[PDB]
Amino acid sequence: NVANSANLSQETKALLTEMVNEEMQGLSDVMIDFEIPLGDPRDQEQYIH
Amino acid sequence: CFGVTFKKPLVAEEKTSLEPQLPHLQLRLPHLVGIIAKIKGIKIEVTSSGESI
Ligand SMILES: *[C@@H]1O[C@H](CO)[C@@H](O[C@@H]2O[C@H](CO)[C@@H](O)[C@H](O)[C@H]2NC(C)=O)[C@H](O)[C@H]1NC(C)=O
Repeated sequence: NVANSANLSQETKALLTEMVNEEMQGLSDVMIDFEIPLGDPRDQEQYIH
Repeated sequence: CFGVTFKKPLVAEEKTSLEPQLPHLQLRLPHLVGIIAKIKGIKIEVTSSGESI
């Protein structure tokens, strides 16, 4: 979306993806990636799924 | 010892050095001074017509 809004020319696109990747990796290096509880602990069908 | 387990102390690196990565623009106009130098020495030669005749 950012590339289309601007007028990147197939060489500044690689300069943008690099920055996005490094920033997102820096953010992802300190997050544990768990799941949010939403239902009931007793139920077996959700856990099986 | 007893129920508790003991672990060795960890050694620590004394210093760190920061060398961040930098984007490479790869511009082409720079380091083209030779072309300008070639432009400087055009050296057009013109011989007078009528002095010989
Ligand atoms: C600073 O200049 C050096 C030398 O021109 C650049 O190093 C080159 O980088 C390209 C692209 O990765 C390589 O293919 C060459 O082999 C490198 N040459 C040498 C001698 O290392 C360097 O990229 C430049 N720095 C920036 C930020 O553009």
